[PDB]
Amino acid sequence: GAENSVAYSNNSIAIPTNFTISVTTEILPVSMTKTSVDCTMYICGDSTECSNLLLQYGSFCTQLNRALTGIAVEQDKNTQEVFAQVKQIYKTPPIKDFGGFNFSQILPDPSKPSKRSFIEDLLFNKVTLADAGFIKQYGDCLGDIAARDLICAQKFNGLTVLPPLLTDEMIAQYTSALLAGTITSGWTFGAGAALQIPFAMQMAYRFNGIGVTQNVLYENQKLIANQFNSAIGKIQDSLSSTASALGKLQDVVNQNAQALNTLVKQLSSNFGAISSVLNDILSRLDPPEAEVQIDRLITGRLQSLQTYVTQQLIRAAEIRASANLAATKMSECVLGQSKRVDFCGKGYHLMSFPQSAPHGVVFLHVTYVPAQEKNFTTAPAICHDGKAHFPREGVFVSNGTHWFVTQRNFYEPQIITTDNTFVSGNCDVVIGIVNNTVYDPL
Amino acid sequence: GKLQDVVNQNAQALNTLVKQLSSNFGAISSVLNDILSRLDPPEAEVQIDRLITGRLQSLQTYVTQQLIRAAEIRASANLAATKMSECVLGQSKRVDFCGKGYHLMSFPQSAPHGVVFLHVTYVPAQEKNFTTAPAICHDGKAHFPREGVFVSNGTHWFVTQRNFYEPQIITTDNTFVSGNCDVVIGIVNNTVYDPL
Amino acid sequence: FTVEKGIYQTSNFRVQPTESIVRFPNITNLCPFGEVFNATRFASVYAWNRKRISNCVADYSVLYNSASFSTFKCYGVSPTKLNDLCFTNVYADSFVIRGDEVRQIAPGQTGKIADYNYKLPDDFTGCVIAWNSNNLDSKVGGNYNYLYRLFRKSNLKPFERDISTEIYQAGSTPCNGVEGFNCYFPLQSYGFQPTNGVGYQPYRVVVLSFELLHAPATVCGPKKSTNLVKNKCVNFNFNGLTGTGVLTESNKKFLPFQQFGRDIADTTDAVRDPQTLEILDITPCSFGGVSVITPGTNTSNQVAVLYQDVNCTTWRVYSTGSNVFQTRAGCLIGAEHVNNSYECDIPIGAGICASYQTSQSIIAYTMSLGAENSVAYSNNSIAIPTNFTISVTTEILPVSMTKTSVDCTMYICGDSTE
Amino acid sequence: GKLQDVVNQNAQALNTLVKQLSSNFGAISSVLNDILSRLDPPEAEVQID
Ligand SMILES: *[C@@H]1O[C@H](CO)[C@@H](O[C@@H]2O[C@H](CO)[C@@H](O)[C@H](O)[C@H]2NC(C)=O)[C@H](O)[C@H]1NC(C)=O
Ligand SMILES: *[C@@H]1O[C@H](CO)[C@@H](O[C@@H]2O[C@H](CO)[C@@H](O)[C@H](O)[C@H]2NC(C)=O)[C@H](O)[C@H]1NC(C)=O
Ligand SMILES: *[C@@H]1O[C@H](CO)[C@@H](O[C@@H]2O[C@H](CO)[C@@H](O)[C@H](O)[C@H]2NC(C)=O)[C@H](O)[C@H]1NC(C)=O
Ligand SMILES: *[C@@H]1O[C@H](CO)[C@@H](O[C@@H]2O[C@H](CO)[C@@H](O)[C@H](O)[C@H]2NC(C)=O)[C@H](O)[C@H]1NC(C)=O
Ligand SMILES: *[C@@H]1O[C@H](CO)[C@@H](O[C@@H]2O[C@H](CO)[C@@H](O)[C@H](O)[C@H]2NC(C)=O)[C@H](O)[C@H]1NC(C)=O
Ligand SMILES: *[C@@H]1O[C@H](CO)[C@@H](O[C@@H]2O[C@H](CO)[C@@H](O)[C@H](O)[C@H]2NC(C)=O)[C@H](O)[C@H]1NC(C)=O
Ligand SMILES: CCCCC/C=C\C/C=C/CCCCCCCC(=O)O
Ligand SMILES: *[C@@H]1O[C@H](CO)[C@@H](O)[C@H](O)[C@H]1NC(C)=O
Ligand SMILES: *[C@@H]1O[C@H](CO)[C@@H](O)[C@H](O)[C@H]1NC(C)=O
Ligand SMILES: *[C@@H]1O[C@H](CO)[C@@H](O)[C@H](O)[C@H]1NC(C)=O
Ligand SMILES: *[C@@H]1O[C@H](CO)[C@@H](O)[C@H](O)[C@H]1NC(C)=O
Ligand SMILES: *[C@@H]1O[C@H](CO)[C@@H](O)[C@H](O)[C@H]1NC(C)=O
Ligand SMILES: *[C@@H]1O[C@H](CO)[C@@H](O)[C@H](O)[C@H]1NC(C)=O
Ligand SMILES: *[C@@H]1O[C@H](CO)[C@@H](O)[C@H](O)[C@H]1NC(C)=O
Ligand SMILES: *[C@@H]1O[C@H](CO)[C@@H](O)[C@H](O)[C@H]1NC(C)=O
Ligand SMILES: *[C@@H]1O[C@H](CO)[C@@H](O)[C@H](O)[C@H]1NC(C)=O
Ligand SMILES: *[C@@H]1O[C@H](CO)[C@@H](O)[C@H](O)[C@H]1NC(C)=O
Ligand SMILES: *[C@@H]1O[C@H](CO)[C@@H](O)[C@H](O)[C@H]1NC(C)=O
Repeated sequence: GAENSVAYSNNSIAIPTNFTISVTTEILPVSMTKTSVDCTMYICGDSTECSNLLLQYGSFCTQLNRALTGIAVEQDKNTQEVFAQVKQIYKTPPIKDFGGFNFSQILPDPSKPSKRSFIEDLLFNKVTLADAGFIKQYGDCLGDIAARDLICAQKFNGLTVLPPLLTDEMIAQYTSALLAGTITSGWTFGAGAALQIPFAMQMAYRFNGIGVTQNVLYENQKLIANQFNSAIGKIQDSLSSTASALGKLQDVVNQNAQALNTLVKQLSSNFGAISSVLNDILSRLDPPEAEVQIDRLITGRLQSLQTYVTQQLIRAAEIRASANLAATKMSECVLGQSKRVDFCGKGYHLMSFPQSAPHGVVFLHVTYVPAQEKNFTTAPAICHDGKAHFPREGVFVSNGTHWFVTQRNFYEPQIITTDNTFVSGNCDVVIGIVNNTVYDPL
Repeated sequence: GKLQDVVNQNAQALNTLVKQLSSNFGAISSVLNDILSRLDPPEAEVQIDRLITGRLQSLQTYVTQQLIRAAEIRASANLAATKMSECVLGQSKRVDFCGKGYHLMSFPQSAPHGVVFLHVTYVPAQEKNFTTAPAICHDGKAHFPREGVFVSNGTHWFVTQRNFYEPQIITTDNTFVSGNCDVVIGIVNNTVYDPL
Repeated sequence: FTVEKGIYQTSNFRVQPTESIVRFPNITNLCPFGEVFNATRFASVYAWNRKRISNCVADYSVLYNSASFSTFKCYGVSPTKLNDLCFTNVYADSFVIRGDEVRQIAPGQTGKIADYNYKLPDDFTGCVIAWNSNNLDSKVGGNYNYLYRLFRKSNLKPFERDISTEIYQAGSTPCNGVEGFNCYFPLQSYGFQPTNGVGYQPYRVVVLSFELLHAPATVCGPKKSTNLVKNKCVNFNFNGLTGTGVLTESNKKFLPFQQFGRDIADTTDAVRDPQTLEILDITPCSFGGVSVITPGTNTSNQVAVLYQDVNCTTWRVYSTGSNVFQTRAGCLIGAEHVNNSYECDIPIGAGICASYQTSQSIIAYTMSLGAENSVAYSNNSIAIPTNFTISVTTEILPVSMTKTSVDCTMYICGDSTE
Repeated sequence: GKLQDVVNQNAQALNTLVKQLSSNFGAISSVLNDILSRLDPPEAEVQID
């Protein structure tokens, strides 16, 4: 990183005079492809004798089907925990009078057949799935034999992919409900009932939550709305530019596809047998020896399945941890406001917006970042009549001739008064106290 | 059920493991005694090495599954410890971490292979529609609430705490002045009482 | 005997074959067993003969009426499958050896024959046939026309022939191709006599070398060809390669030397029909997944079946019946479609859930996401609570799981010292 | 110790892995060279697989 130094001193403080509203994108996996394996078709494809030999392994199989079923269930639980945290479906009002804040690029547009936002459409257009549909009829792979499609080769070997319980439309509807709740009711819909509030005023609260007096927002409301709209436009331009931004989600798709393709390739292995092809053994050897070679192939292919399932269980644990993190963020950033540093983006967190994505969630984190800082000379306290006056909430600064007190995160100098400071003890103990005067209102 | 499943899973794994003893793994028989009682060592040893390999693989599978479940339980236990620390020992501002609502306090209870938290939360029950304004102009000055909102019942303006309707008269000790009324959008006219 | 409420993933859908089809090259010639097994003169083992056998039918049933083999041994393939098989090329290696040397005609063997006159590959596919010839290859005064090599500088390679007759230098001194001390002739002969002991009697050995299931066949078994049936799951046999599958037309331009195609997993993709030089694709019949949706067996014995990747808007289903409808998860049979949404009970997938309602039947429906409502948002209206409730919720978390310990010896080798 | 155990565990795993080379796994010998030096390929290959 770049090397720099900070001008530290015992009587100098840097205070921001301006700020920027930034929007960051955090991408998290939530689910991964649900799989199901028919041990008989994979190991003993269309062979009754092999299946009959295989039946004494019924337990190794049923424990593999249980593990994969458990994974598929946990993928649906993960999705439900991330997106289904609101009991009711909220809808936006017909009038978008949000104080100048433009949400048209994140709220659903009713004119498309699936009520997704434009940014969500971009997300679906950057990550490319493998199945592209959960129906693949026998005639559709019967006539594509000229074509080496991977899905057909999987399905002929007992390897299938189950559809998710929650479709992209249902997830989009949940994210729409979450946006309408956060925008029209702030955090109140998370705790209990959705309590309507003007958007600008909730932003006044969000500013108070980060130590910035609400009058700053109202005075700069036009600037804040313009910075937000520009940040959203920049997010749109970024997602529209490249594709690797969502690599974290694409890798999940790729890993699952790779595992299945790898599994299919393992069928070419002999595992010590004279041939990997069951039919060549059966067509050349009589049962007493075909059975010796075949038990070996059954063992090898069962080990391959065991390896696959183990890898899927480990990845499922990885996805679950990511999904739990995503649910935590949904709860503590979208439904509330986070004081946890860098949990919901860099800066002082204001609010977040969920967007759905294939096998994942994208959070748009709106944060307050100090933009232009200044060097002021400061003091921890001022002596007046021998009394030591301290700020209740803020710091003392001087422009070189006059002492003022101001809010910590935004330069807003105030005259030193008895209603801003408090007295405790006297000036002769505290180190670095300076002399000034404190005005007493009539 | 979430706790019962753990018990069931462990019982199932052991029962499954026992059932695997009936498998031949390619051997002429799963029973060591039938091999030894029928075959002389040079061939009993060939069949037996095969059974040893198969049963060792079964154990390897069991242990791997237990390690994965143990990671699952550890993650749950770490979450439980986090809740114990930040809900029972303290008070949580983290939304929906310790139940739905605004968290007040929590109580631990033990359970077989687990912990049960009773989360006591504050939930708003009866809401009302008030007309509001971000600020009020008085003598040209813009007055803002320090902690709360401005509401009106239609004839009089009051200021009240955010999570519970408790209307107060607008005074100089409840609001603060910054700038003037001509910049802030939605400001309304009223009066601010100055205590003697 | 009890199945809990839910959806279970069961065995895929499976078509059974309807008929078997046997296809072989349209050759009617019989293999020249008489010219091999009944020959006036066999070659010597040092100069063994190699006859090519092609374009014929190998029955070997004819041999039963006259020949009686002392040994028969197939490496590679089983002796009972040879009728159900055909070969890519066949070579018959024919020679006479001494009886005690028959054991040496095998992979892995050593001796004056295995090393000096007839070595086999350790990757040998084929059959070793031997029988005694004491009443043909031996005379009174003995038969000295059968020669073997006794001295060689090194062992042979498999199927290597070394007919040379140069003088073998046993000693340190060159011999300039003359007979003398430490300079022996490498060729020696057998004295086969009708009064000689069994191990010193002549044996006639024929080695049949053949590469199976990998190239065009010309030497086929007595199996009947059948007519060809397309687009049906059948049990096929193409040049000895057996299997189950659907045979369809293909566009794979095989080269004249290619007989079979394969996938990466090494299974057969296509074959060239030996009767009509066309290429047929082999697509396994069984395909797709079947899920079973059921209330517990203590409630009802009615089930619904979801057929994944079939369409229903000659179906590949076990039973149509009534109540058949297409979902994006597959074709669901046995569940009545109800327009009303409910909370999900038995998940089906793709937004579809099922439940057992009331007269009683299984229903399928699109799941509800929660009640739909709207918020009265405006720029000057706020909702503020006037009352509150204290609620208590229960959150249950696992902390530990049963501690286990396994004695590998008792589990694997229970009460067995060995 | 919490950090030392990580180092120890990784070292232990590798050392354990090396020790597994002494196992026969049902073969006549764990040493590839002793099989190859005593058995011809058709049987050395059965033991070696
Ligand atoms: C704080 O920064 C913003 C921009 O970061 C300033 O707004 C810009 O002001 C210049 C000069 O008036 C304009 O030309 C730009 O178009 C403004 N940008 C936007 C987005 O409005 C703002 O004036 C700064 N405030 C202070 C007090 O320095
Ligand atoms: C919000 O921003 C958009 C551009 O990001 C403004 O323009 C609209 O864009 C959408 C989609 O690109 C179009 O369907 C609309 O017709 C556009 N509107 C106009 C007037 O051109 C949009 O106007 C902004 N919203 C507001 C309230 O100004
Ligand atoms: C701040 O003001 C106090 C009071 O005027 C100063 O204290 C005086 O210091 C001088 C010199 O050190 C003494 O002679 C006086 O007797 C002190 N008066 C009292 C009341 O203590 C103090 O020095 C001033 N400090 C600064 C930094 O200006
Ligand atoms: C709030 O009160 C101020 C002051 O009485 C109003 O400002 C006056 O508006 C009228 C008409 O717009 C002007 O003719 C006066 O000159 C204004 N006076 C001053 C001092 O600015 C303001 O319009 C009132 N607003 C509302 C909503 O009642
Ligand atoms: C194949 O021929 C080569 C060449 O004649 C043989 O190798 C020779 O073996 C003699 C043995 O005394 C050596 O003295 C020569 O130096 C070798 N020459 C070379 C080029 O290797 C080889 O042994 C023959 N192989 C067989 C199986 O007979
Ligand atoms: C707030 O709600 C509680 C109950 O949710 C109200 O208490 C009930 O009041 C009625 C009428 O007086 C009694 O009949 C019930 O027995 C009370 N319930 C309990 C648990 O005490 C309470 O009066 C409400 N307060 C307001 C201001 O509306
Ligand atoms: C003359 C060319 C023959 C080529 C045949 C090639 C491959 C098929 C082999 C068929 C059997 C060889 C004869 C042995 C029959 C068994 C006789 C018996 O056990 O009683
Ligand atoms: C504050 O002072 C230091 C050194 O005196 C200087 O490097 C720094 O740039 C100053 N800050 C600003 C905002 O100019
Ligand atoms: C400090 O601020 C006061 C208040 O406006 C001003 O009068 C004074 O000139 C300023 N001094 C400097 C050095 O900026
Ligand atoms: C602050 O630092 C300067 C220089 O290091 C020193 O001269 C001055 O006395 C210090 N003041 C205090 C209050 O420490
Ligand atoms: C608030 O007003 C809206 C529409 O004006 C109404 O639907 C809602 O019920 C009102 N709130 C209450 C608590 O009555
Ligand atoms: C608003 O509250 C005041 C204070 O009690 C009351 O005098 C007035 O009548 C109320 N108006 C309405 C419309 O409720
Ligand atoms: C509030 O909204 C109403 C209707 O949309 C409009 O007439 C009124 O002028 C708006 N007021 C402000 C301050 O935006
Ligand atoms: C082999 O010879 C015997 C007797 O000469 C004869 O009966 C038999 O048919 C012959 N075999 C064949 C295949 O011609
Ligand atoms: C018989 O063989 C010839 C090849 O010479 C082939 O054309 C013909 O189709 C075969 N018979 C049948 C019934 O296929
Ligand atoms: C099944 O239903 C019967 C009622 O006929 C009930 O007694 C039994 O406990 C139930 N068992 C399960 C596992 O649901
Ligand atoms: C096949 O199913 C799809 C839905 O998966 C449907 O849109 C299509 O129309 C169906 N095919 C026919 C011929 O109806
Ligand atoms: C469901 O609604 C569709 C049209 O909305 C109608 O055609 C169909 O008959 C309805 N079915 C039932 C069972 O009400």
